[PDB]
Amino acid sequence: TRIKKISIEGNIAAGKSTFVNILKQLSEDWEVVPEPVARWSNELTMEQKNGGNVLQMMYEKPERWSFTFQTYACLSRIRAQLASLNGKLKDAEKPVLFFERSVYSDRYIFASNLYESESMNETEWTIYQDWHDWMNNQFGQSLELDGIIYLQATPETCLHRIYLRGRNEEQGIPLEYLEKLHYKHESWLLHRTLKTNFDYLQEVPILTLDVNEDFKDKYESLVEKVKEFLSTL
Amino acid sequence: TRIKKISIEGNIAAGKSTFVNILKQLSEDWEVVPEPVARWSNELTMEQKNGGNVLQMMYEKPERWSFTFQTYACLSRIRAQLASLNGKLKDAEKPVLFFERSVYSDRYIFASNLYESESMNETEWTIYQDWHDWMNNQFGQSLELDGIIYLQATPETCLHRIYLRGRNEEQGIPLEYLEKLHYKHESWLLHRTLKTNFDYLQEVPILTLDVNEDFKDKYESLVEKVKEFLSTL
Ligand SMILES: CCc1sc(-c2ccc(OC)c(OCCF)c2)nc1CSc1nc(N)cc(N)n1
Ligand SMILES: CCc1sc(-c2ccc(OC)c(OCCF)c2)nc1CSc1nc(N)cc(N)n1
Ligand SMILES: CCc1sc(-c2ccc(OC)c(OCCF)c2)nc1CSc1nc(N)cc(N)n1
Ligand SMILES: O=c1ccn([C@@H]2O[C@H](COP(=O)(O)OP(=O)(O)O)[C@@H](O)[C@H]2O)c(=O)[nH]1
Ligand SMILES: O=c1ccn([C@@H]2O[C@H](COP(=O)(O)OP(=O)(O)O)[C@@H](O)[C@H]2O)c(=O)[nH]1
Repeated sequence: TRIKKISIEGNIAAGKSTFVNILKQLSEDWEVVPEPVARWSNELTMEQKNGGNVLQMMYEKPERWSFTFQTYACLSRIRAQLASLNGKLKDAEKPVLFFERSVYSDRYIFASNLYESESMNETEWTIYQDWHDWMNNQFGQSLELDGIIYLQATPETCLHRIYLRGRNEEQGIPLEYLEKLHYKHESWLLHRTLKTNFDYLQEVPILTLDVNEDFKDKYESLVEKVKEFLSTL
Repeated sequence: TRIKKISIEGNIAAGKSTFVNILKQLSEDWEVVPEPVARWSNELTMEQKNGGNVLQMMYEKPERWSFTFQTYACLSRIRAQLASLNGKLKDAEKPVLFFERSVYSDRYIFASNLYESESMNETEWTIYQDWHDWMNNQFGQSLELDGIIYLQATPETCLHRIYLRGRNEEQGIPLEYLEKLHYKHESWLLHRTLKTNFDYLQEVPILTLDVNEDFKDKYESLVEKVKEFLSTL
C-alpha cells in the first residue's frame, strides 16, 4: 500500500529481535513482523500448538521433521506478513514494515542448510522448492522486498549471545553449525553470489551492519544507516 | 462463472478415469482435468519425477510419507486445475470443466482416512488442515464447485476392477481399505453426515450415479443423467 518492505536478515542470536524492537519504537511509520519461529520458540493459538510440537520434533529428529517444519514455518510467515500489510501502518506518510527474516531466508538459508546436512532428501527438497515457488506466486508479490538489512556478525559473536540469552536448548548449538549458517548468509548478502529463482532479488539493495559491538544501549549510528538507507529506496 | 466446475468423485477404480475419458469426447465445450496422482502411477517434469517418488515412498511407509504426499498431491491438483481454468474453454458456448476428484476428496477422504489409519499423527493432520483451510480460502470463488457427480461403485466392484486394471502395486491394495473409503464417500456425498470447513458444500448439488454395472459400451443413460444434472445448474 505504498509501504516500504524491509527484511532484517542475519544468523541466530545476532540481535534481529533486539534491533527490530528498537526500530518500531522510534516511529509510528515503522511496524514489525516478528518471525513465526521465534513466537513458536517457547487459551493458546492453534498455530503455536502446531509450531510448539513440530519445533521440538525437529530438535529430536531433524531427519524426520525438516520438510514439515520448513513448509509450516514459511506458511506461517506468508500469512503473518500479508496480515501486517492489511492492517499495520494504517495509516502513515512514510510507512515501513520490518520483516523479521523473510520467505527467502526460509529457503536459501535453513531449508537449504537442512538438505545439505541431509535432514531432507532430494524429493523433499525439490518438493519444498516446488512448494515454495508456487506458494509465493499465488499469495506472493505484495511482499516483494524493497531492501534487506543484514545484521552481520562473526559466528563466534552469536554463540556468545546464545549463551547470553539464557536458553538451555541452544547452549548445545555447535560453532560449525553457526558457521554453516553464517557462510550461507555471506554468499547471499555479502558477496551476492547466491543466485535465487527470484529475478528482482539480485537487484534488491542490501545494507550491512556490524552487530559485534553490543548496540542495545548504543544504537544511533546503526539507526542512521537505516534512515539514510530508507531515503535511498 | 462462467466455466462451470464439476468434480467426479469415486472409490479407487470406481470408473472415474473411464467416465471422464468418455465424457471429454462428447462436447467440444467439455474438458477434463485428471488428478496428479492418477497420472504419477505409471526426462519427466519436476512434479512427474517427485510424484513418482513420493507415491513409491508412501507405498513403502505411509506413516512417514503421508503428510508429504498429501501436501504435494493437493498442491499439484490445484495447479493442474488452475491451468485449465486459466487457459482452456477460453470462450466457448457453454463451458463445463470436469475435475477428476477435488481438494475436498484430497482432504476429507484421503488425508482424513490416513490420520484415522494412524499414518498421520495429530500435529501433521492439524498442520495439513490449517494450510488447506487458509490456502483454498485465498482464491475463494475460483476452484469452488458448481456440482459433484458421485460414482457409487462397491468395494468388491472397485476390487473386481482394480483387478481388470491389473496394475502391480495395486494388487497390493486390500479389500478392507476400500471399505472405509466407501464409508467416507457415502457419509460425505450420499448420507451427508460429514462436516467440512467450506460452508457451501452443504448447498452444492450432487448427482449420484450407481455405477456398479459395466458401462464402456453402455454409457448413454449415464451421460443422459449428466446433461439433465447440469441443466439444473
Ligand atoms: C530454530 C529451530 C531449529 S532446530 C534445528 C535443528 C535442530 C537439531 C538439529 O540436529 C540435532 C539440526 O540439524 C541441523 C543440521 F543441518 C537442526 N534447526 C532449527 C532452525 S531451521 C529454521 N527454519 C526456518 N524456516 C526459520 C527458522 N527460524 N529456523
Ligand atoms: C537456533 C535454534 C536451534 S538450532 C539448534 C541446533 C541446530 C543444529 C544442531 O546440530 C547440528 C544442534 O545440535 C544440538 C541439538 F542437539 C542444535 N538448536 C537450537 C535451539 S532449539 C530450541 N527449542 C526451543 N523449544 C526453544 C529454543 N529457544 N530453542
Ligand atoms: C496411489 C495412492 C495411494 S498409495 C496408498 C497406500 C499404500 C500402501 C499402504 O500401506 C501398505 C497404505 O496404507 C495402509 C495402512 F495405512 C496406503 N494409499 C493411496 C491413496 S492416497 C491419495 N490421496 C489423494 N489426495 C488422492 C489420491 N488419489 N490418493
Ligand atoms: O546488541 C545486542 C544484541 C543482542 N543482545 C543479546 O543477545 C541475544 C540475541 O538477540 P536476539 O534475540 O535479538 O537475536 P535474534 O535471534 O533475534 O537474532 C539476546 O539475549 C539479546 O539481549 C544484546 O544484549 N545486545
Ligand atoms: O464399466 C467399466 C468401468 C471400468 N472398467 C475398468 O476398470 C479399470 C479401472 O477403472 P477406472 O480407472 O475407471 O477407475 P478410477 O480409479 O479411474 O475411478 C479400468 O482398466 C477400466 O477399463 C471396466 O472394465 N468396466
